[PDB]
Amino acid sequence: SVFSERTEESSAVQYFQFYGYLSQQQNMMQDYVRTGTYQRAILQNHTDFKDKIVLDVGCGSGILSFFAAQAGARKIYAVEASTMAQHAEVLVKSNNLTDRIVVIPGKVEEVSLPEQVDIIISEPMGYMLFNERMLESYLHAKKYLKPSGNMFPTIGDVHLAPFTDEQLYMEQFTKANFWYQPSFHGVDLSALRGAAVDEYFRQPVVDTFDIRILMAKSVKYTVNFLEAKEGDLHRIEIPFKFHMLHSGLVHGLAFWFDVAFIGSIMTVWLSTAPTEPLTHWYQVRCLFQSPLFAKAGDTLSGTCLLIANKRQSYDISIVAQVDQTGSKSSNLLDLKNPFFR
Amino acid sequence: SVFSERTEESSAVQYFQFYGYLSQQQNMMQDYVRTGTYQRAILQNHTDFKDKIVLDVGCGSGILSFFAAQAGARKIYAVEASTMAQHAEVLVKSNNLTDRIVVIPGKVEEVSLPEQVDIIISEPMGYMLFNERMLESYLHAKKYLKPSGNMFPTIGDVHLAPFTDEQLYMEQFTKANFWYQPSFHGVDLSALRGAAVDEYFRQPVVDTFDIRILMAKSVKYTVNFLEAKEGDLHRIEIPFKFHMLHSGLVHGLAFWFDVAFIGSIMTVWLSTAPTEPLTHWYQVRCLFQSPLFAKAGDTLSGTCLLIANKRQSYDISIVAQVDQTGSKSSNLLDLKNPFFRYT
Amino acid sequence: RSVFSERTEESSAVQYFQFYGYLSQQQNMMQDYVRTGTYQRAILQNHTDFKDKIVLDVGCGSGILSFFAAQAGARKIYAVEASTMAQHAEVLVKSNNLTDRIVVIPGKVEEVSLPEQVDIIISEPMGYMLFNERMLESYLHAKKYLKPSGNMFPTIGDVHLAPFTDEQLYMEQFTKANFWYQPSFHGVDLSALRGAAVDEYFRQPVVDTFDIRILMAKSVKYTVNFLEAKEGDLHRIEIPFKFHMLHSGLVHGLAFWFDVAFIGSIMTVWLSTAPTEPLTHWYQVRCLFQSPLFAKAGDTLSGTCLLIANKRQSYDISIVAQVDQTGSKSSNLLDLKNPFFRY
Amino acid sequence: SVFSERTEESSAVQYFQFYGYLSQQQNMMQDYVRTGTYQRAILQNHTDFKDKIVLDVGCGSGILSFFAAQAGARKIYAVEASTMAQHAEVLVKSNNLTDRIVVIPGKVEEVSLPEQVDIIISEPMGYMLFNERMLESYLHAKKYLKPSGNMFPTIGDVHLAPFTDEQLYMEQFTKANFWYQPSFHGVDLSALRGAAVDEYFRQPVVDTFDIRILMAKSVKYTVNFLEAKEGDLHRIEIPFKFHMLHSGLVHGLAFWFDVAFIGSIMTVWLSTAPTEPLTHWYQVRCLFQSPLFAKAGDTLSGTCLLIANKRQSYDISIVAQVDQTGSKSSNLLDLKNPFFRYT
Ligand SMILES: Nc1ncnc2c1ncn2[C@@H]1O[C@H](CSCC[C@H](N)C(=O)O)[C@@H](O)[C@H]1O
Ligand SMILES: Nc1ncnc2c1ncn2[C@@H]1O[C@H](CSCC[C@H](N)C(=O)O)[C@@H](O)[C@H]1O
Ligand SMILES: Nc1ncnc2c1ncn2[C@@H]1O[C@H](CSCC[C@H](N)C(=O)O)[C@@H](O)[C@H]1O
Ligand SMILES: Nc1ncnc2c1ncn2[C@@H]1O[C@H](CSCC[C@H](N)C(=O)O)[C@@H](O)[C@H]1O
Repeated sequence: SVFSERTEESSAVQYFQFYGYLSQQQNMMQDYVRTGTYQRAILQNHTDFKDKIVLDVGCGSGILSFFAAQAGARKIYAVEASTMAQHAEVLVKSNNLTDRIVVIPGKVEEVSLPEQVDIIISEPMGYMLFNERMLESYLHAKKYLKPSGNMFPTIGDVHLAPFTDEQLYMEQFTKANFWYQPSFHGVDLSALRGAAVDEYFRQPVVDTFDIRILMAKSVKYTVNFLEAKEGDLHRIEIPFKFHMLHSGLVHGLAFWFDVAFIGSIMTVWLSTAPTEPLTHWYQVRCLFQSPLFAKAGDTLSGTCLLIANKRQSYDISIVAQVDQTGSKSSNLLDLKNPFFR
Repeated sequence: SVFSERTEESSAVQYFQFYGYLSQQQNMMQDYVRTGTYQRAILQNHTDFKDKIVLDVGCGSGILSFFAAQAGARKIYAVEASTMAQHAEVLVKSNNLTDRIVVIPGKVEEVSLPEQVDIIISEPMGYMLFNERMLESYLHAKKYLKPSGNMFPTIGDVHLAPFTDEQLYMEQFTKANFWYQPSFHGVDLSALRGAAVDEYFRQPVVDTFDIRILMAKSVKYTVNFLEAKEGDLHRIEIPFKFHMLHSGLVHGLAFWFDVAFIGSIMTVWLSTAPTEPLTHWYQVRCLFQSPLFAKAGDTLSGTCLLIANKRQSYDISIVAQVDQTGSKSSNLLDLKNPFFRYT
Repeated sequence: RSVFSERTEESSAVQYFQFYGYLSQQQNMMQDYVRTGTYQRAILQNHTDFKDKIVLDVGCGSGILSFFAAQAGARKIYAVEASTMAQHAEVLVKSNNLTDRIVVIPGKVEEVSLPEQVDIIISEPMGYMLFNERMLESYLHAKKYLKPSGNMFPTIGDVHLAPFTDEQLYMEQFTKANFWYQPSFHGVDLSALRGAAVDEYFRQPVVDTFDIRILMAKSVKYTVNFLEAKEGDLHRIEIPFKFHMLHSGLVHGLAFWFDVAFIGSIMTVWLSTAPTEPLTHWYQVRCLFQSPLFAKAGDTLSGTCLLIANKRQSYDISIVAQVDQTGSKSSNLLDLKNPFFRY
Repeated sequence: SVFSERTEESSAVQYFQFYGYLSQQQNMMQDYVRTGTYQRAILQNHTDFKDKIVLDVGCGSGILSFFAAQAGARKIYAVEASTMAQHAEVLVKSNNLTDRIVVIPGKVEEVSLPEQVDIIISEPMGYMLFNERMLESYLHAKKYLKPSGNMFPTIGDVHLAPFTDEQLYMEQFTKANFWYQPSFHGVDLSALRGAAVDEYFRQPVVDTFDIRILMAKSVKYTVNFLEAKEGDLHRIEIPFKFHMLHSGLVHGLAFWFDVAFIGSIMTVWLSTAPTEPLTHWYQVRCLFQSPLFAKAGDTLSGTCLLIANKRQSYDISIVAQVDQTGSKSSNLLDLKNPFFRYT
């Protein structure tokens, strides 16, 4: 199947075991911004659901399917590959919605649906939008979408911006500096200092921060889920040109994302921006091993290259240069292994 | 191999990926109690190493092998199955010990070692001593040990003691009761509350605690690594009879462990007890489904049965009863997926 | 031919005596009230050691100590000064009507001819970490003019050293060096010099003061007796130390200060630059390890601080320190002539 | 050599020791205005470098030579007399430019270059442009310049303007009046007050200031590096006639400088004016011993005479008079020892 061909079994085992825990489903459900904004997107656009056929990709507890049922959907196919599928069925029955929500256990790349659907709903967003590679499952599911059918969410915007944060940089460098020791219990570790810096700086930093650390207006990269093919997400090239608003050290790039539910009645946005209330996605920062100095008015140009890997994540390459000085940084990050700060 | 036969590949992949991180090796190395005590055990028993042949099972960074070298070992075979083996090789070279330390990449169950050794060293201990099932690799390695040989550590003691912790017990329900509401954004979640409770109780709790929650002297189960066969660790039956020192509600069993290095000069102990400075192993607590009331002077008797599984861990079966009242409780827990509660 | 020129590069000496030829630098020392007031107290409280005696003031600067000796009743004071300040001292002697008692002799004390032997030598020859500037050798050299029965003011000098923890200072210095880790400074890869940069920054002793709570063990004391010592004794100063750690943590280096004692006939007067005492223009001095050492309370930190005199009127400092229980060792080289004034 | 003949060894030793520190090179490199403007001048005039032969006089770290290489230079001879030369060589190798950059250790007055060059680059500017006398080394290097050749920078403009700053002027006496006391620890210091005043006024003041303290449009003195000979810088006579824009007391002259890189594509300016972002050169102020009252519309005429000395600096003589009143003041300053006032 498309899923198995792009995924190491070890990764998939761990992945679906994770989502098989009620505590993890609870953790997502209790993100009120997320869950509440999905409910608002679906109910405020009830006409996009009324008497329609719906596909919920990765239904987990079933919560989004219940929202579709509230909005008047005729039939909702709720596809879920983890053992959580059986718990969703328990809820469908206990909520007397067996006539409207049909749980389909399995991977959306592998199951058979009885009919085409009018609209697909999902919450496939990971850290930095793309982690977990579930957007590919979401896009894959369009094989079941009627022509002119809709996608909720409809588009995704990734935002990137340069930041200054000496404390974070030193925090990571300090951890790496353990391997600088020439006599740890009598052992010279220093030959590994380079490998250690590489490893620590390969970790994207997941937390939030004060917006005043951003040194330029963000650059936007948009994925249109109505138009995109899953293949489009195997190699994501994001060029950027920042006009520096402040002088200082650029320690790296900060990432966040918005998704929009573009319904018939209104467009509803779910944002993970640092200007907005915190979600369980927080924000993500990719550190440079060495910061770049820029003055206000300079331009910081480069590319963020995301290569999907078989562990359901991405290999991140960031290259950035201050155009006026040729000061350049290149970095490699492993999105699967973030530092939760 | 013996390893592959007892381990699901997925588990092994994740396991050795974990130890391939310098950050995880560092985490262990910076546990000063652990690393310092190993060093002390090896150096203070230098006559057990001087001019000897040594096997380091799962050498990681190589640190214990460097200690064996500090103690004068003639030759050290350092076996390591994760990619960390290449970093250990770098350190052996940079510390000018290529004549003394040989890194062997691979599983100790699978590699070829050329000769028998005088002593095996290893740090194979997991949570509750047995988690990760690496003690079996350690014992397996005795195929390379001379009959007169030694094991460092030489013995391992797992300690169990009953505890009272009302807040810990109540917490499970507080979390599970998320599901006990009729209209979460319009949805009745209550049908899943029992399943949520069950899930939380299946998780051993990793953190530390005030020793004043302990209600009796611990019961000790000793593995003698010189005498034990790896097969001895597939099923570990730990009967216990606690002589209650305090009256109250027993909410479960607390676990910790000690290991001893029994050398020619002295015995050195490494302890993860809650009476000792904290280590990266913390301690482990397993809840009963229902607390048991016990009076000071009562006896709390039963069994903790640890059944090895192919996820490099154990299923923990606990049965306990107050002998004087006949009140009984049990739990079955999954050690592979503990709840890390520590703050 | 002179002892001074034989041990001193001309460049260093020119700069050195130019520095002290400035009235502003003399003013700076004079306005150190602890220093100047304590010298005055030492001399006046021991006036019977000066009354009707012959005095040599080694490096008189403005003449201030010679004026104190005159206040204490000295019969004749030879005030030797090699910088152009000698001419300003002469002006003050005349304007204070002390021409019959204070005789300024311009030149280096190693090179001038004095008319008679003296009863007592006074000087302020102490530099940073006591020994910087190597003026203590000039002070000791001057003993060729001292009567067998003679005294030295100050009489002894105590150097104190203690381990300290200060993550912020360490990080502050490393941050400066990290400039040289850049792979693309305006397009230029600087990183090949990162090692040289770290060495250079960490070679700088840090002159400032600090909270005594950063100290992790009781100080070790090294005493120089100026009555007994010979010049040659200061070419190589070896200070062994063994610290009993009172606190657990990272040792980022050794902190240094010094006391001198004026051992007079009436009383002993102490001038201290300790961090427990009011600040002086000597502040205190800290020598960083390039890599900190972890120690727990009860551990011992042992090693040697070796000072090798150099021709730039200072010392090459080698500090080697080891945590005895673990063999964790740090070795560092500092250039005392060029400290980082952080205050 | 020309260098040794004009420089006291003592000065030269200290001077090249200073530039041998990576931290000092770093200090200059991190002056973004300076470094960035050099890079811009070189890169925006790439046709002056593309496939050309270049001489870098005093390359330090090598940074300007790397800029010349970025601009496409065929060959760059990078001359450096301090031990920094060894580090520059490390950078040339690590940046894979050994085929294009040749580091030549030594003084430019003493080394041999294998061929003539098309363009000379340097950053030889000191305080008030001329301090350090490195401009003479820059001009000396033209012995290697082709008749076709260019100089980057091409011209240097020193600007001078009268300023009012009552607080700066009064500060000198506040400091000097330390000596105006009859009993400093019993000593009458007053006889040295005049010498102290003289000493403070002999120091040019390095810092920055509000442009509103300037009382007239600056007068400019231009050195054309294409045309000037070394000898032209031994005696620099700068006549001035200021037309006062503001009425008030003139406390002295403020100095700054600009350099221009006059390339084939464009002229690029590097300015240290008080109207521009600050550089590590700040600005320099020389006080008059006595301020001069001038009315708006009055003229302040005189001369600033800079006499080179063998300490790689200048003796500054300033004489000024208000033409309408005949009120006159002067000062003699020592540029080698400025007072760094900036905070
Ligand atoms: N290819 C795939 N096919 C089916 N389910 C998948 C899948 N990839 C991920 N999933 C499931 O998708 C869910 C993502 S978490 C979102 C859960 C729920 N829709 C909510 O919004 O609360 C998980 O339960 C995961 O097991
Ligand atoms: N069967 C096996 N064969 C070889 N190495 C193994 C193994 N089981 C576990 N390991 C390795 O054993 C190590 C356990 S962690 C101990 C590391 C190091 N000896 C120290 O004391 O710091 C890990 O690096 C793990 O990869
Ligand atoms: N070898 C030497 N011979 C003579 N003077 C020397 C000397 N070495 C140092 N000096 C002088 O000693 C002085 C040290 S500073 C102390 C000055 C003064 N005695 C006071 O206590 O305030 C300086 O003026 C310095 O020039
Ligand atoms: N006569 C001379 N010959 C060679 N190098 C000299 C010199 N006079 C000064 N220098 C060197 O010139 C440098 C001046 S500082 C400028 C350094 C570098 N070009 C930069 O722009 O960053 C110092 O390193 C100093 O040692």
